[PDB]
Amino acid sequence: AKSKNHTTHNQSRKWHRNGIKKPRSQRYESLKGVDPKFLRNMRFAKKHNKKGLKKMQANNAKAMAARAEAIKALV
Amino acid sequence: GRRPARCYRYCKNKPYPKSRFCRGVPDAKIRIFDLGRKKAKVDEFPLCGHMVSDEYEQLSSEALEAARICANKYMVKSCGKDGFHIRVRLHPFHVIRINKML
Amino acid sequence: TGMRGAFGKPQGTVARVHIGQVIMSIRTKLQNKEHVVEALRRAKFKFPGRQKIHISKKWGFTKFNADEFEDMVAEKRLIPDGCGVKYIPNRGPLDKWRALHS
RNA sequence: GUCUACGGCCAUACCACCCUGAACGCGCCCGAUCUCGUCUGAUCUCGGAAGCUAAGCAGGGUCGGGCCUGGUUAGUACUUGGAUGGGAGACCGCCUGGGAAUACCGGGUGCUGUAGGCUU
RNA sequence: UAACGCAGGUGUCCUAAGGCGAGCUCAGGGAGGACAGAAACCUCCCGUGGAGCAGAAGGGCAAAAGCUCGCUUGAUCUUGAUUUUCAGUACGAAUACAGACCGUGAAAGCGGGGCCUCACGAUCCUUCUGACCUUUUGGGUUUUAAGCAGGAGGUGUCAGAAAAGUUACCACAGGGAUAACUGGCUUGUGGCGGCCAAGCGUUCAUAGCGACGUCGCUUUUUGAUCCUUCGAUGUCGGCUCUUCCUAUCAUUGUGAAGCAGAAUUCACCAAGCGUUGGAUUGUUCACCCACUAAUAGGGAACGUGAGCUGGGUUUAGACCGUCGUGAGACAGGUUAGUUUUACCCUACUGAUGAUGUGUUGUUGCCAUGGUAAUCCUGCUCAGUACGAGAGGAACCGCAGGUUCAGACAUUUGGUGUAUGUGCUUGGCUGAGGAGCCAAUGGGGCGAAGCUACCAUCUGUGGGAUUAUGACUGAACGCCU
RNA sequence: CGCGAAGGCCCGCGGCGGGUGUUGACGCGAUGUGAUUUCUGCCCAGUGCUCUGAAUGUCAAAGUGAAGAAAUUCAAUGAAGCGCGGGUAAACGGCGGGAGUAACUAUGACUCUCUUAAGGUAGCCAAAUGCCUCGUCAUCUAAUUAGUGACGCGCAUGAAUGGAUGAACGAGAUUCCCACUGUCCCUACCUACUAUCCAGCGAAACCACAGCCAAGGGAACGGGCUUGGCGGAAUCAGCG
RNA sequence: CAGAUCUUGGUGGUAGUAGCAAAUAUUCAAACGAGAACUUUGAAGGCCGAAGUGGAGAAGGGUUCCAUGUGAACAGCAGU
RNA sequence: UUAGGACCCGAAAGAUGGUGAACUAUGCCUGGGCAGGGCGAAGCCAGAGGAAACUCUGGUGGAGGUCCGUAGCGGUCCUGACGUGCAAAUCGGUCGUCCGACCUGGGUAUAGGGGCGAAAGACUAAUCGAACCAUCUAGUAGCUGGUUCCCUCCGAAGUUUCCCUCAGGAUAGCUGGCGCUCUCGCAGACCCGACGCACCCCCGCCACGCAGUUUUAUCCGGUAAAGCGAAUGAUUAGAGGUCUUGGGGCCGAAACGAUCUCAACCUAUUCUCAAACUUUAAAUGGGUAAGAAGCCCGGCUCGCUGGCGUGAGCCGGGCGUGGAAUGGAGUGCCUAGUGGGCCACUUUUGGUAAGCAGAACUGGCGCUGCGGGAUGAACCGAACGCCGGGUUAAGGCGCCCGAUGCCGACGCUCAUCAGACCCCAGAAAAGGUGUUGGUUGAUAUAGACAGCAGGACGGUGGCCAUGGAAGUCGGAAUCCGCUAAGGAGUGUGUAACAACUCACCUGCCGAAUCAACUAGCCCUGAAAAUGGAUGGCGCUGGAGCGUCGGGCCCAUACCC
Repeated sequence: AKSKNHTTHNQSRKWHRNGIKKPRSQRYESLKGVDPKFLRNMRFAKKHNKKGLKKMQANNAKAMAARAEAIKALV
Repeated sequence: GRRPARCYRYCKNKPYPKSRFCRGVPDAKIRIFDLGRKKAKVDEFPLCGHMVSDEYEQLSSEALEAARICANKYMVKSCGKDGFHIRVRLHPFHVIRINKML
Repeated sequence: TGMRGAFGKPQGTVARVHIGQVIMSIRTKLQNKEHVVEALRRAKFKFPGRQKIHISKKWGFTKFNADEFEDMVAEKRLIPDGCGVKYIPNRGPLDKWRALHS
């Protein structure tokens, strides 16, 4: 049956009675949507630092000690 | 019918001129906007009389027909028939709508 | 029809005026000051509202004004053409206008 | 001063004209065996160096059209916020602040990156 | 970011109008050429989109996204992510990617539909395609059926029911979110009044009107609206009765004329007082016959139904015409059709009584409220004023009337149950006489009483001023 | 219109069941119209009803063949009803529109024309049926939207869905005239039973609280609220 | 519990009010009796007026019939 | 949410099984009843007449869904009476039929989707367009009504999407409760911050974080405005220039040779516009960034990217908080009510307008009282525990009513309809030597405007129109002299008019005079229905209007 139509004017009070207007900006945003060809590689570069003990950081271990020895002479 | 000009006196709608989207508009009751001795050179008549509005209103093209005649009908009796020059500086463009609701 | 759908269909045509707009304008000799000033109030009665009447400072219908106008015509910057006067500026190749006519 | 090849900005680079040229540097150009496409070797493609700046192009000029940037127009129009402001009403003045556009009048007419020449 | 706002379009069309690459450049205009003309074909020039790209419109584009050629099917297979629809759910559509196999292009590139914005579809069910697929119930083979993934068959009410009417014989839940009456707000329309002044009024704008334009008022017209009532305000007219208004038909006082008199037209103070009898229709309205000083317009819940009438709308019965195949409908015609309650409060008209002067009684004053009188004819003035004439009044008197008001019964009429006196029908006391019964037996004549425009009498004086006409008299040496 | 009884119409939960039927076409059953008089026009296209049927178009249980290992798949064969073809309107029902044309002008015998299954024939009327409409003409009246009598271009009249008429009859619907009268002009008076008052006996509807007005605002018509006008106990008969 | 046109029970205002008006009509004296417009007797005046306000029946009622007595209650006042 | 009713009470209906024909409808069996008169059909007798057919006249006769009319049966009109009645349908008068299709008792038959119907959807125990009784049954209902003690704390929506959805639901949104992870003064007797504080200050420590704000930096748009000698569209008016043109033509080739003459064009100009036009283009507005999630170096990893570069990612090392102002933030569940809204400043669509319908932003009302607007949702002020004292906002301060009982300031206005305060309930175009200001042009000692001093003068009814016009419908025309002074003529009515009479100014008297525009108040314009409203009484050196001072009054607000 015949009746009245709407109106929309408390849309702003309810709006801000509560309601934080930020999406919680955050470090380590998820990798959802990146190029799969690009992403496959970055899954490999991780894979060959997470695999083994002798290959990678044996180069890291030596270079750090030089970083350890070089800086101390200044003090 | 009469449709007295009390109804369409204020300016309370967006301009709605005669165009392709508004067909069936009649022709305005004013057609001759200039009368007198039109060929007169600019050397001739150096006294330019004006009429200026004072209310942001609407003037019906019915009136401009009768205002032109009324002021013309006097000058002809005063100056002569080639002694003045009259120009209506207003054109009726904004067509106005009506509705029959009986 | 019961107002189940009421968009008007056109009739008549109207023109709008803003405060300061010039409705009607008359040219005449300088000796006919009074014939203009009261013929317009005779016209004023066929218009809604009230309109002021005054005599312009502008020579004829030209863009240019009271008695400095006769100098430029003598100075050769304006030329009379029918109901109006052309402004002769200097940006135009007047060395191809003076060469044409001093 | 400038040109050639590739460009960035994409008219202060345009358009109408007129004037002068800094090795054929760019072109005009002389031909059609071959490559190649046409009704036509005009175009496209291919082979050259007898001439030529007339044309393209570059530089300049027009109290030029345009174009860019200014000026007046104007603290005008318009407007955020206020009033127990005026007005029967159309509308308008004020306080608080923000603030334009034509007409018209001046100035300007390419800057430059990489690679490569010329001193005519 | 809304309305039954505005101007429009879609349910399709394409093996090319998709995908490339190349080469050209369009619309429009000018000047020239056998037939050839404005309008065929040939050439040159100007040509920033003025053309075209399927269609609606917007956007976009010139060595293209337009036109013409050459080759092709990226309109194919499979994963996910994101955007648009305000649930950040779907479908639809679209954007970047990724894995395959390809098309074109030497090439870099472009392409998984149309240059972008629309051209479309769930569960259940059926049908086709796919793998050495799974299951087919104690085991095995086969036919059959059931599954998994991907398309199609469609729900246009398009997030997707399977669906014809009438009810005036109607019913129930509710609704004043929702119509038919008043009552509101507005005033288009209806009615009324101004302003301007071209003219008409033989002369002249304004005696009387006033077009082209414009400004208002009223709610006695119909509209537009849905605010109140649908646990009911009885909804058309007429009869009866009161009051109120003025925008005045007649009456008292006056202004003006193209006003000689008579009749008249415009206007002012003005609502005291009047505004009728009838044929026809339900009528409001309308139109007529007649008289009259005139036969003016209206309001009070479109006054007034516990005041009436019920003629017409508008229940149920019927008949006709039209429509419907049919029940039935008509915003067409006709006929018959239950009108309920007052004793409550209030108001109103009457009637007792109340407080106070010590109690009673008599004779009176006015504070206030009501208000009442109105209209006409005849004689005379006078066939005069006025007018060539035709025609033709008034003031002061005299005599009477219509309307209304207050009474009265002498006369006239009516009443009559003094049941008064006679006449008289039927019956009844044995008859005469005297009487009775027949809801007052009938009918004559009738006292008192009550009554009638159907008889009779009476109905008034000042004050303040409005409209208008004036005196004196400045502002403004005159003039008012 | 059906029906000759192993029948028509019909009841029935069911039987060698029951009604018409203790009947038999001058009868039972189903309809429509409505005495008599006088007539009953054209249309079988539509919607129904009925009649027949070989060469049968569609056509379902059985039944027959063919292939398969079988469930099954396929084919031929194929009753009634439909489709095909006749009748029927006292079956439901229906029954035209344009131009031009006779010696003044109006009208139209006539001719041309498009279109249905026919094109409304006999009659009849602004009627109970005619929107325009208070049709036009006459009568009755002083005056008549009414009645009556003619006219017909009839939105939408019409033949048994009957047409037209007509003596008698009707608590049917309308108009007028004679007589009559209180219907009315214009009210009056008389009587009986009430009403009224007293003795006795005495209920029900109804009720937020209660009841004086004008204006304002308001849920846009107040008894209450605001501003005013004002207000006296208790009551009786009336009143709408 | 304040409500639901709430259920049951109870009581008001209205109200000593509406009302006890259909079919002609009653009066005088006496008796019992506490008491009399009404009961009973007598006198008079009236009506129903033989299709009756008369004399008997059928349906139906079921002791209302008849006598003696009562004055709570009912007989819309009263009552011997 | 399902149910046992399922908050409580509420339907119109549906199904199963049974009781009724004592009313009534109709058939049948068996009984009862129907005064008194009119009309006068067949049939029969007599008389007359005629050839016969048979015709007349007078009797007799007693037929009929016949007539007046009583019982009986029924129910027309008064739209009579009563209408809480005598009666849940009666009574009075008046009425129709009354030998037949008549009225009636008793006995028997037909029963609910059934009977019966001379047909009205009538009748079937006061009920019928499917009876009554019991049961399924406490039947369903987005639909009305009602829901029972106190205080404290918090506290909304009427909007999105979908729905056979429009009076209802689901879903977001808004609301409450319960917590939880951290900061934190729950910080000590040792002296903090190139980060925050309480306080030695935080060995443990989010001072990191965030906002209906502005500042700074950079983006974004296409409304108001503006523009059209800028594109599209619309549109007016002249100028100049020569091609097809005409219309009037001239020549007779032919005249855009020329020349008249208009014209479609072109050229520069000009008048006015646009929600679905736009070169320009604001105000307000929308994202971002304002440091440790950083600044910077050294090394390592690759199945992608290739000049030798790599882009992404991992390790390691030094510098920490980095524009203004405010206080704590983050996070998880369960969720009842709402999904009928309304009003105002502004912006705004349809409409003539509406106390109308439809939208954006904000604030209100609903949910909300209080002071003021006399009264009132929504206007102005302001937000509520119970109070005392003080002061305020909006309003006001004759009296009603707290406050001016100030010797308040300057002015304007006479209304026989004064005016008197946001929303608001107080009308206009047009007028007024009413009155008070302003603007503009004049004239005055080569002296004013009045009044006194003369007047519309005369050739002349000029010439004409004849239409009559010596001032007049109307005429090209329309002068002279006087120049105080008069228009070959301006308002009145007209036979042409007579006639009233519309101007300029001589001399004197002797300082202000004229005209037009213009705004303030007042007045006319201004008409309606009970008596009628600035709130009332009243108000006129104001208790009216404008521009303002001191002082004073009190709200639940502000202060103690």
